[PDB]
Amino acid sequence: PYYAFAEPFFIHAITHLHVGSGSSVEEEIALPFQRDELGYPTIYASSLKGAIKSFLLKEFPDKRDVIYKVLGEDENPEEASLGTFLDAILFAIPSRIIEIDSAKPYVWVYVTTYELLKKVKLYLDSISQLSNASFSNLKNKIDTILAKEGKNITLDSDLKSAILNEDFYVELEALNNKIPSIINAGVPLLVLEDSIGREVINRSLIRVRRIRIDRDKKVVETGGLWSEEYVPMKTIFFSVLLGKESKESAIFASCILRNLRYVILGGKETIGKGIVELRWVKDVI
Amino acid sequence: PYYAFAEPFFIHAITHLHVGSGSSVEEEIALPFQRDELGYPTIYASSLKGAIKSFLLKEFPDKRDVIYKVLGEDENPEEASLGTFLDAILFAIPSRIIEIDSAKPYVWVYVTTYELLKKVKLYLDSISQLSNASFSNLKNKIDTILAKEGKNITLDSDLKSAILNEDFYVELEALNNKIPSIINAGVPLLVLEDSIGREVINRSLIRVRRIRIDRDKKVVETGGLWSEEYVPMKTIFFSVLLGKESKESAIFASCILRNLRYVILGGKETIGKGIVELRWVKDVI
Amino acid sequence: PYYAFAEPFFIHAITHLHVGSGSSVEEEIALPFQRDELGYPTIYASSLKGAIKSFLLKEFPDKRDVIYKVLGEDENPEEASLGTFLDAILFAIPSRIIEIDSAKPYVWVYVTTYELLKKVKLYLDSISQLSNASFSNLKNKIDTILAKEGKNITLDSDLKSAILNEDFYVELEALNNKIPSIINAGVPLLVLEDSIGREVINRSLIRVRRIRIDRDKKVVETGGLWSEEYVPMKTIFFSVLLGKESKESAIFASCILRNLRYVILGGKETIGKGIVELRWVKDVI
Amino acid sequence: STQREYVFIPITNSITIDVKITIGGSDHITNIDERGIHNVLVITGYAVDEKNGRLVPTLDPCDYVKGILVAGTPQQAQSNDFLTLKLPANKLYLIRKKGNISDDLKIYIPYSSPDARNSMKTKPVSISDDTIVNNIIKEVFDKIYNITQKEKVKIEKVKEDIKELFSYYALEQ
Amino acid sequence: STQREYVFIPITNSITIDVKITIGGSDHITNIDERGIHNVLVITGYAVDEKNGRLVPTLDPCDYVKGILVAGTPQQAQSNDFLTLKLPANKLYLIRKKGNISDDLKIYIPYSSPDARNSMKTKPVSISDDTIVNNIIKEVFDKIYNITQKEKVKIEKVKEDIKELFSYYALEQ
Amino acid sequence: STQREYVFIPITNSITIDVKITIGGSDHITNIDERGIHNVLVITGYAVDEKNGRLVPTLDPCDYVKGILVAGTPQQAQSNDFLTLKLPANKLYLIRKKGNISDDLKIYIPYSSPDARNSMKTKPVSISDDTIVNNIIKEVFDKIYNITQKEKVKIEKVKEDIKELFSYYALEQ
Amino acid sequence: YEEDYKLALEAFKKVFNALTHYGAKQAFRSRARDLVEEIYNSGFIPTFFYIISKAELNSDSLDSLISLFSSDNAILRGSDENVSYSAYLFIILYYLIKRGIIEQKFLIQALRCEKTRLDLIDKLYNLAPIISAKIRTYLLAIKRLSEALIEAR
Amino acid sequence: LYEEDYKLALEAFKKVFNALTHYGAKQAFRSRARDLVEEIYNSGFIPTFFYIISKAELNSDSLDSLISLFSSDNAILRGSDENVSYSAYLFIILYYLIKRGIIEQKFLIQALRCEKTRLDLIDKLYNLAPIISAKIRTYLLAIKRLSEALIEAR
Repeated sequence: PYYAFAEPFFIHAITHLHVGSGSSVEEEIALPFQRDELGYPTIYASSLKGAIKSFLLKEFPDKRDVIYKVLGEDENPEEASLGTFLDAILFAIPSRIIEIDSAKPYVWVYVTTYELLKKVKLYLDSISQLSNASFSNLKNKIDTILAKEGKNITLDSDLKSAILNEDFYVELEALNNKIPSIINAGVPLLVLEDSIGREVINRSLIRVRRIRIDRDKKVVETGGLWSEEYVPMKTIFFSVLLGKESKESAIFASCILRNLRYVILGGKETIGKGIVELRWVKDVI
Repeated sequence: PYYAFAEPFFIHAITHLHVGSGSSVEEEIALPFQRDELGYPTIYASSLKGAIKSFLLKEFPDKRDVIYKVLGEDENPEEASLGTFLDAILFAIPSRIIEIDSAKPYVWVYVTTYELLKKVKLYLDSISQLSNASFSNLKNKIDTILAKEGKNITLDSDLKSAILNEDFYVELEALNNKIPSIINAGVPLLVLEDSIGREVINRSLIRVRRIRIDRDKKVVETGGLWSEEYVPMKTIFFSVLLGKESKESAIFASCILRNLRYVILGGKETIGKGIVELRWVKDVI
Repeated sequence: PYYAFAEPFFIHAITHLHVGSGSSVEEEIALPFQRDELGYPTIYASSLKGAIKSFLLKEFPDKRDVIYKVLGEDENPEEASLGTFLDAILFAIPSRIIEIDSAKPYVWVYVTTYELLKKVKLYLDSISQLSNASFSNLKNKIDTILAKEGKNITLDSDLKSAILNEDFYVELEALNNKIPSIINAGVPLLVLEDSIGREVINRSLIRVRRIRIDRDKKVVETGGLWSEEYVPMKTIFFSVLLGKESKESAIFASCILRNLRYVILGGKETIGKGIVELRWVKDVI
Repeated sequence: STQREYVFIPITNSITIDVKITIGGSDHITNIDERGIHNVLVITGYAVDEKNGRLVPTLDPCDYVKGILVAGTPQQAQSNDFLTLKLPANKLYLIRKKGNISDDLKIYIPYSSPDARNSMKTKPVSISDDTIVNNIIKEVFDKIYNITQKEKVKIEKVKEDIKELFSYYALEQ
Repeated sequence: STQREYVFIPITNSITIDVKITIGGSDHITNIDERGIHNVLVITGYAVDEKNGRLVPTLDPCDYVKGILVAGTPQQAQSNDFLTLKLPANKLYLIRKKGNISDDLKIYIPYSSPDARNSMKTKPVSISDDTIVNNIIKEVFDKIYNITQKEKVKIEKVKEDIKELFSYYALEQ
Repeated sequence: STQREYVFIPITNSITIDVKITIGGSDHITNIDERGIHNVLVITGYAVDEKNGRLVPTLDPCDYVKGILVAGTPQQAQSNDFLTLKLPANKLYLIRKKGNISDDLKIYIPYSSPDARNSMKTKPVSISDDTIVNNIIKEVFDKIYNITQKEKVKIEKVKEDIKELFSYYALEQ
Repeated sequence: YEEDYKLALEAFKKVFNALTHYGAKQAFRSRARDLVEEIYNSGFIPTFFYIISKAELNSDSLDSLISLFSSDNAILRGSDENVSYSAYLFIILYYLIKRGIIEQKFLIQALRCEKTRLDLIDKLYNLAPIISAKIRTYLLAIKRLSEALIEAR
Repeated sequence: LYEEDYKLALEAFKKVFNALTHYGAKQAFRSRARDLVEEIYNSGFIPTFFYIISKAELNSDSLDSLISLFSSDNAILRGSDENVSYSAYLFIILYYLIKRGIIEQKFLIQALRCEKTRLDLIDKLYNLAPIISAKIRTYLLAIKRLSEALIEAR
């Protein structure tokens, strides 16, 4: 096999999030996020592994040997790693909402589209045949949702209509079943058609103008003006930590990963960005 | 722990303040305030850091090196910073109230919603895990509040009912009358729901038409007419200052932040905006 | 000290005063007075700065460079301005009185509230820490007033009862017949609990319907009818003028603000509104 | 104080009589509420002994026993093999955590001498053969836990989670 | 004038017989009213010597000890190992800071020479094992803040704030 | 079934024994909680008949009778003279309406034929001469409300509420 | 979200239909354009006394009102001035019945009997500072509707 | 996506441009185009709609002008340039609502023809005010820019 077990997990942005990519000038930001191939935000597996590696080496300074085994070395780039991350897949971005004669009044909802769920199902289905990863309720819900493709669907059967991010009017309909809350927030999840979901999601991302100021006369410096995208709080990405069979891998997964709730991802940590809560999909859902 | 010190603090607007996020593509006339990921006002911690840093570089010119260390150099930074700011979460905005009939009547009140308390709870939960700090008093009070998340409540008062910002009639409910205060002020605090809180809080902001007059004839010059959102006085935000251990961070936390009471955030400083008082939750609660 | 000089002052309306607040569709006065964050009238420091700057620029045409330094440039700002106006808090509005329980018959009286005094105290407390100047006299007067909060309070008289603005009845208490009247006038000052203070202050304002008559026949024009809003003459607003360390700041505080008494605040100047007298606290108390 | 004990969960029908008392006090962590077992404990570096399943201490970090920890005591006829030791309720290794524990707890472990005559080659064993899972709920989670059939009606899922969430390692020897 | 004596608050019981003036003067800078402890003193660059607890001076600004400021004088058995100093009350590091002070005090502190014969590697120490707080409350606040057990039935409050408040640094030799 | 009985509040003590049931059900619409008497039903068009006090059927909207609401069916010497009626829980003219009802209710009324041999020229009558307040408090306001003089100390309130809340119209005959 | 404009629409439907003569409509429009500024400046209780004094609250006009609260087929009859003033009184009372400021049974039972219009006004008096704050937007809406749907003399 | 709204803005502007015949009417409509979208998004759609209709003076003549304008493109709006400009803006809004399937052209054109139905039209608008405010913003901003560009400052 040589990938013996896989642990899926979610990634909830606690603060805003900036995992950066190649700065350029064509997309009129200056510093975007990491688009996958469909323009959705995604955390590359390299960024995930590196950030988590650094966090763990700082936190558990003794297991440095175990961490260097599972995640790899840097002074001995001879033996490969026993563990890998998949690129974090955007799962549900939070969107603002204005209810339209709907029972429970919400001011924000989670939003997904159908490509995002197709990729999530790809991951789950692919890792399912490992005899350790069952969680068949999860892919059950994903599949019953994907069956209803082509319609703005809501996993809370009361909205029936909404305005998302103060610009997009979507007329919803319920999944004809209850399909219990995938993400344990008390907030409805909305799966939208792809064309409109991309609009809603691109408008859910934060875009900030930033400046550098001279400390003397409090006036902006020349050329000191740019902009950058953050992924909002509350955002959920999905990935899997694939491991091989060894016993450093076992000791890793048994005590490194039991105690790994919050992690620092991406850049701009001094600005506060990058805090993240890792939810292991073996207890929730 | 990931952080040597974790110092949560409040931000009481002493005068109205205007933090930026300049004019958009639609509201080309407005200078809006900095917005959240769900529409509320916020101070992006890049602005918090720039403002506090510029202030500290002058109030403590002998400790310019303790400051460059913790808050990052700016001439030729050979390394990263040791201190972080998390973005400022609106905690409680003030609103004008017309109390129907109760104990000696009020003319304004502190208005907070439930979603803002949930964000504050996320902050307090994350940093109590990444650092040896435990804010069990604040977390305790905030969870006692969050237990009642389906109704409008009131803290350290009863009021039974009121008319906030002369447009919204809310029917309140005293929490338990055993619960001590959060912000040790006298005016009550209403934790409105989120649908009604969004509207009350949009009413508490201050849009202002401003003009530029020709000096030599006292007429508005062609073009000089715009709007500006402010955030009232008495407004309370909530942020955290976090630091890694470096013996400059110890001094910082123990010399700088003990002598940090008033700062100036945001812009429009000439017209008296931006004066702010930091409150260091460690000694408010 | 963050500020070189800090000069609180009082604005006494010589004539009626109209600083405009911009008109909206749901407004009920065509031309409304600028309002505070909790309903009272104020003067946005934009208006103070522009007013006083124009006045100075034309009255001290030799000191143009000092004005432009402390109050920013008009043609090309390559730097900030060293001078800062805080928004003028309404200090005391005059109100009609009919005496009961008294001895000396007054025709009017000065009215202020505890919330206005708390805002003034915030101004003072912050400006003392942000500068080399303490205002212990004004601070102690305001604090010995604020000790008596809740209870309506007369300062220098023995009224013990009164009817304010024809409708509102207050049973006063004499604070102390040894506290020097902050107001330099010889008329008493009542400090009212706010629930009633705001009603009195709303009825003190002056509303006035004007018309526009066709200039070919003494009959009105279609649409030429509106209402206006003024604060009475003899109203007092409290503000602060703040300066960052400079040489021009010394000249400003040295012989501009010592030759600066009467200005023209606001609009409706052809109607003879807005003649104002500034009275620096450095010499008025 | 708090005395609690760890019951092993293999398919073999030796788990029935391994205790005296179930409740003892008011302090229990391995609860079940509409979703399944919470705070399932996992002992690493040990192994089930399926022929009368007990815990032999191996040295292998790929070996473990998924069982549950409930207040009680072993048979009042133990403490010769049984590993009794107290942990501060945070140096545990538990799964599906519903809520925290009181920072202090003594624990009974069904243990056995390593019996140095057999080559401890171990075998990873799941819990399947739903007929075997049934009665091993009946004599364990229907006997120790009585809150079945009053709030747990969809028992099929309380079997299902046990199927995959309760795996372990044996001796095959 | 108004003297002040510094009660270090470590886990150890080295606060046994150290204060003579219980009150004597006017008050304590440390207060207890409805918000737990107020106006706590924190001495940095100093570790503790919990074996005969007396602040040893290191230089590392990352070592600190947080105690209270009673109005006392030491035992008439001192002026040799204790430190004492007169400083203007606004140099002081105070947390839970509530009110102004006399602008000048004579602070006495349990002090100890460094013993330069074994390199000091100090280690943080938090206060747990709630029997430790349960007897330190009686060991200091009972004698000083007899207000406790006289006003605050929420000894749980003046207990939990203690636990989450007084950390310090121990020599660890 | 939820079914109440309305007893009016005249100034006569002809209301002593006119029922066979005191509490009847579970809640008394008329509540008395530190603010006086509440949910007091106003019945218009009907004047009082102090000579065997009953609600005469008058057609004038100015005439009316006020009283309280309690549960049951009175005295079992009736069912020929009373106005029973079944109301949907909101058609009632209650004052200071405290809470809501169960979408329906069925109450009773002391009803009379008008005996059209004398002109009913009514007159309003209020409750003064506090002696009547006291004898009805002891008489009716405790025989059905023993809650008063057990918890309520501000009986004076529900005392003075008798004067202020009950006008009504006597036939003068 | 503004339901006072909705409530205003309902009240304006009622009164706009309950006035037969067009002069009555136009008089109502003028009352609408004027009494809102009056109630802002002078306050609620003075303006209420003004309105009810120019309304001619006999038991006939009050009957037309009490029916108007439910009828959809009632008619305000009288002189243009009296009916305009009574229509505005209905505007105000209709706001008070909705928004639960006054119990509808009380308002009706008082409109019927003359011995209770004084108690109506007493309750109105006790509540005046609340009404004067709430009703502002309702009355501005009625003003806009009047100057939109009716013409001028 | 709302790219269609620029075609819509252009044709509606051509309408209300070649309808207003006197140039004072054009400059008044320019001022309306500028300030009324600001008011819509600061105060709300319903308040601003009430304000507009109150200043448009919807009589029979004005309303047949509006309807023929929906149809003809030869109509001409007369009558007191302030009122004619407020009615031009009213038409801009109603034209969006029609050409985008929010109000049905039949229901609307009916409602401008009868008086029992103007109230029901206003009620129907109120019930869809969130949707109208959300969807009409790009269109209104385009109209505002078009007026600034094509009509001379006053």
